[PDB]
Amino acid sequence: GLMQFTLPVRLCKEIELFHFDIGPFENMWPGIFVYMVHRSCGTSCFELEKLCRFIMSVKKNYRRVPYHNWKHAVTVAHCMYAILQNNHTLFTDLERKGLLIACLCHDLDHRGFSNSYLQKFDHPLAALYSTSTMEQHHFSQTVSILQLEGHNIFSTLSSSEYEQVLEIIRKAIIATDLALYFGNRKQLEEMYQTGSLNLNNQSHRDRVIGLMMTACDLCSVTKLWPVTKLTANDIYAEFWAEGDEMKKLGIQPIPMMDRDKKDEVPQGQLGFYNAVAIPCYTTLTQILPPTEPLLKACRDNLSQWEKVIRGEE
Ligand SMILES: Cn1cc(-c2ccccc2)nc1/C=C/c1cccc(N2CCOCC2)n1
Ligand SMILES: [Mg+2]
Ligand SMILES: [Zn+2]
Repeated sequence: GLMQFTLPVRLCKEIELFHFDIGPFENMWPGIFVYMVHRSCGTSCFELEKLCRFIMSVKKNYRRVPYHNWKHAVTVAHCMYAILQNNHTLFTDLERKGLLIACLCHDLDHRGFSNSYLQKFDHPLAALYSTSTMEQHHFSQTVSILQLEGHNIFSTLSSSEYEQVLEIIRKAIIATDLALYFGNRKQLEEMYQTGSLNLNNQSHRDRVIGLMMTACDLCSVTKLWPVTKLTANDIYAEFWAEGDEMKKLGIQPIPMMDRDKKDEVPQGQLGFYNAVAIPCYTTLTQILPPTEPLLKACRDNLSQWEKVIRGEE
């Protein structure tokens, strides 16, 4: 009951900043997540015995892939922790409970391949889920783990609170499908600008939580340049692997996934910052002003890619 998690001083301070990197010590990641739940939600939100069992089963169902791994799950949950802590009073008790879990679970049993690769390969999951294929799978794996004996961290929610929380987690996980991001942000843009944005409107909250999910999922672009750059190598290691598998099925992959076209990575990151990242954190900053540091860090990293291209690194 009175058993707090405490971190060393540097982590205890830096974990509160948007740009915190959880470090290379894997055995500290579970404790970092519990720390964030206890301050985001309270020491009462979950039974520690059950949360600890849930965390370790979720860890087990992330694979040893270069990018879409247990480290990303925890990184994405920390960005959400930063947003919730900088926006205390905008979020219900159930929302704070659901979103940290949604973030930890959002990429469960990822194999390092896109929805396109599953469809061109004709993977069973592409027949079971025609759109947001991996994301429907990740939500499904979440429900599985929640139903293992001793793993129901929501046991003490009422029947109806329970259904609300699994509904928050479902929409939050589905929204991590970047194919859905573009129109979600366009609608959030029109609503903010025409002044129709209304946080008491459930379908509006849903959109805003969805943009938060894209923001946390993409938060590698909001770290210190050396974290941003080194993470870019991990994400390209998956893409180039998928490119290799595209060629094995007899399909020229897009340049993004073609390891022969590595030269063009700096320009490809530029397009991505301009077309996805900057717009994402811009609309998030307009809706939730305290998330401006994510926009500011993203702009700094855009400038760092501009320098790579100009031969200054
Ligand atoms: C859109 N595009 C095009 C190219 C490219 C590269 C080389 C040759 C030709 C084209 N490359 C990107 C970018 C990919 C990409 C996609 C999703 C996330 C992400 N980041 C980087 C690391 O941390 C989190 C988000 N980057
Ligand atoms: Mg994903
Ligand atoms: Zn992800």
